[PDB]
Amino acid sequence: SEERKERWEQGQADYMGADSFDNIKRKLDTYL
Amino acid sequence: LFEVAWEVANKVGGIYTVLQTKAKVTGDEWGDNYFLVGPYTEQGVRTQVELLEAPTPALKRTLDSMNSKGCKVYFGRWLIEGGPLVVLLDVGASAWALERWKGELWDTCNIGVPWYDREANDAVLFGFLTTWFLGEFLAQSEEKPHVVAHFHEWLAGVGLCLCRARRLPVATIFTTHATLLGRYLCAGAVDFYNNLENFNVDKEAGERQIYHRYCMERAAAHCAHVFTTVSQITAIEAQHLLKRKPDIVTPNGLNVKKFSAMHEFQNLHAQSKARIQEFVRGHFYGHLDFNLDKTLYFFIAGRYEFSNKGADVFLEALARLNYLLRVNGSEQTVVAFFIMPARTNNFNVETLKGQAVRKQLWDTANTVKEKFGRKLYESLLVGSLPDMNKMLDKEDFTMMKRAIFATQRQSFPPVCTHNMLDDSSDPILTTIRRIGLFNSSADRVKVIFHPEFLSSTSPLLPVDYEEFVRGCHLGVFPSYYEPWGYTPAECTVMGIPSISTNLSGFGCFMEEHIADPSAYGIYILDRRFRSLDDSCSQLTSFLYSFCQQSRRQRIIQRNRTERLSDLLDWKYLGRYYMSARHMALSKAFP
Ligand SMILES: O=c1ccn([C@@H]2O[C@H](COP(=O)(O)OP(=O)(O)O)[C@@H](O)[C@H]2O)c(=O)[nH]1
Ligand SMILES: O=P(O)(O)OC[C@@H]1O[C@@H](O)[C@H](O)[C@H](O)[C@H]1O
Ligand SMILES: OC[C@H]1O[C@H](O)[C@H](O)[C@@H](O)[C@@H]1O
Repeated sequence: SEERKERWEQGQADYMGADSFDNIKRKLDTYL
Repeated sequence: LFEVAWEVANKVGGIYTVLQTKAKVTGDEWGDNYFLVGPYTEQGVRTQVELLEAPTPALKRTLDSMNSKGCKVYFGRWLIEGGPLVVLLDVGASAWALERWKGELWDTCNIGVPWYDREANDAVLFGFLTTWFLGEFLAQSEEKPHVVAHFHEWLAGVGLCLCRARRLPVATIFTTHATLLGRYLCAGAVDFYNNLENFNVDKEAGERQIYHRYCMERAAAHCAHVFTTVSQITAIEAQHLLKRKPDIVTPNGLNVKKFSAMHEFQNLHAQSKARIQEFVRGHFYGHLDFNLDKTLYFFIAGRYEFSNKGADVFLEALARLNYLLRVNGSEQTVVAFFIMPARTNNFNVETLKGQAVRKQLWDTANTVKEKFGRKLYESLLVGSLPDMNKMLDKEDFTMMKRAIFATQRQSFPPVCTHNMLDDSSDPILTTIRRIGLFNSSADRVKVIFHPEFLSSTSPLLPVDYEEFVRGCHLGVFPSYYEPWGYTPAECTVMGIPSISTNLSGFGCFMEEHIADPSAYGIYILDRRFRSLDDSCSQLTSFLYSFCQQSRRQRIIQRNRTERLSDLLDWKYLGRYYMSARHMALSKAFP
C-alpha cells in the first residue's frame, strides 16, 4: 500500500482508517 | 551492559547528567564490560572525549570487523575516570541510504520519522547504527556472553524494535525519564493532573504531533523485557497512558562530592556568593543604594519552559514579595536570577559596560591603595603614626572625583544581560515588564535574566552552574509538570534550600522519605490540590518566611538541607538499576 507510505511521508495520517496502533499491537506479539 | 542514549557527548540538561553521575558507580561495581553508545555532533564533543580510532582491546574485533565498511565508530573515555568506555557514533557520516532504512522500518514495525523534524531522523539513524554495532559485536564475540542492552528516552527507542525484529539474544531494558506526550499536553493550557484516564492518546497525538514518537515509545515499552520510569508519579502516567506498568521504580541519583570537612560547602557558598556579589556590583553600578549584606540570591534554572518549569508563578511571587518588603519598611533586598536559555545575538552594551566600570573603579581604588600603602610604609619606617591627612594629595582626590562622576548613571540597570532577538515575544521579559519590575531604587527585588547556560569561561559571570548554585541562597523551582527534577536535587546535595512541588518527582520522593518536610529546607509547594492563585500565595509566603530568618537560621537551614544528600546518593539509589538488570537477566536467560 504505497498510498499509505506517501500519505504518512507527507506527515498527515488518519486515525479511524487503516493507520492505527491496533496493527502495531497485533504485529508486535510475533516478535516475542 | 549497553547504556545507549542520545545525550552522552552533547550537553543537555536531561540524560547527560544522570548518565555522567551513574557511570562511576556502574563501572566500579561491574568493571570493563560497561559500554556507552551515543551520537556525534560537530559542536565540540570531541574536546571532552578522548577518541581511540586505533584498535584497542576489550571489544577490539569490531574496529577491524566493521569500521572500515562505510561506517564511523570511535572509542572514548570522557575524561571522567569511571571507566566509561564509550562507543561514539557519527550521524552525518552514514546518511546516504536513509531510504533503505525507512523501508526496513516499514517492513519491521510500520514506523519511522517524517521529514519535518531532523532531530528524530538523526535519532533513528543513530539507532540503526547502534543496532548494527551491537549485532556485529555479537557476531564477532561468538555470543559467549549475554550482554544487557539498556535504552533511555525515545531518542534511542528504535533500538528496541530493531533488535526485536532480528531476535538478538539480549536482555532489553527501557527507561523513559519523561513521557513527552505529557509534557506537550501540560503546555497546551489544559489540566493534566485532575484526570489521566479520560485522555484519548491517538486523538491528541498528531495535532500537536508526537504520533510516530508515541507509537515507537509504546512499541518499545511493550517489546522491552524490562520497563522502568524515574519516579513513582512517572509510573502513574506510564501505566495509565502507555498501558505498560514499569517493573520497578528507579529514582535518579547524583554523585555527591564528599569533602574531608562537613562545613566545606559553606566555604564554597561564601566564595561563590562573593563572586555573585562582584557581578551584582558590576551590574548595579551607580545604583548601589541597598546593603549587600541584606541581599539574598534566588534563582530558577533549567530549560526555557515557562508554564512547565514554573516561571510565571515565581515572578508573581517575586512581585508580591517586593510589595510586602516595600510596605514593611525592610532593609532586605532579593536578587532573583533566571537561567533559562533563549537565543540571543550577544550581550547588551549596558551589562558589559557595567562590569567594565566596576573593575575600573576597582583599578582606581587599587591605585590609591598602593599610593597610600607606600606613604604608610614610609611613615612606619620613620617611626611616626600617620595623621591620615598628609598622605592623600589633590591629584588622587581629583581622579577619585572623576571616577565617581564617570560612574554616575541615570537609566535603570537592565533585566536581561544578553541582547535577545525577540523581546516583544519573550514570556519572561513580557511578564517582568507587566508586573512592573525594572530594578528601580524603590524596588526591593531585582530581577536578572541570564538567557544562557552558565560557563566558567564567560566574559561576565565566570562561574559554572554548580559554583553559581552554591553561591545562591534559595533555589525556587515551582515546576508544574516535570518527571523528577535535577536542579533541586543538586541544590539540596550542595546544601542550598530549595522550593519543590508535590507534582515533582523530587518533591514526591522527599515527601514520604522525611517526616515533616520544610524543616530541612525542602519547601514542598502544593500545586495539585490548590489553584494557581493559591499556589502563588503559598510561594509568596514561603519566600517571605525565608526572608525573615537571620543569618544563623540560614546557616542552620543550609546544614539541615545538606544533611539530606545521602538520600539522593547513587550508592543508595543505584540498587534499583541492579534489580532491573537482575530481572532482565532472569527474563531473557538465567
Ligand atoms: O545553567 C544551567 C542550568 C541547568 N543546567 C543543568 O540542567 C539540568 C536541569 O535538569 P532538570 O531535570 O531540572 O530539567 P530539564 O532541564 O532536564 O528539563 C541540571 O542537571 C543542571 O545541571 C546547567 O548545566 N546549567
Ligand atoms: O549568605 P548568608 O546566608 O548570609 O551566609 C553567610 C555565610 O554562610 C557561609 O558561606 C559561611 O558560614 C560564611 O562564613 C557566612 O558568612
Ligand atoms: O526525569 C529525569 C529528568 O530528565 C528528563 O529528561 C526531563 O528533561 C527532566 O524534567 C527530568 O526531571
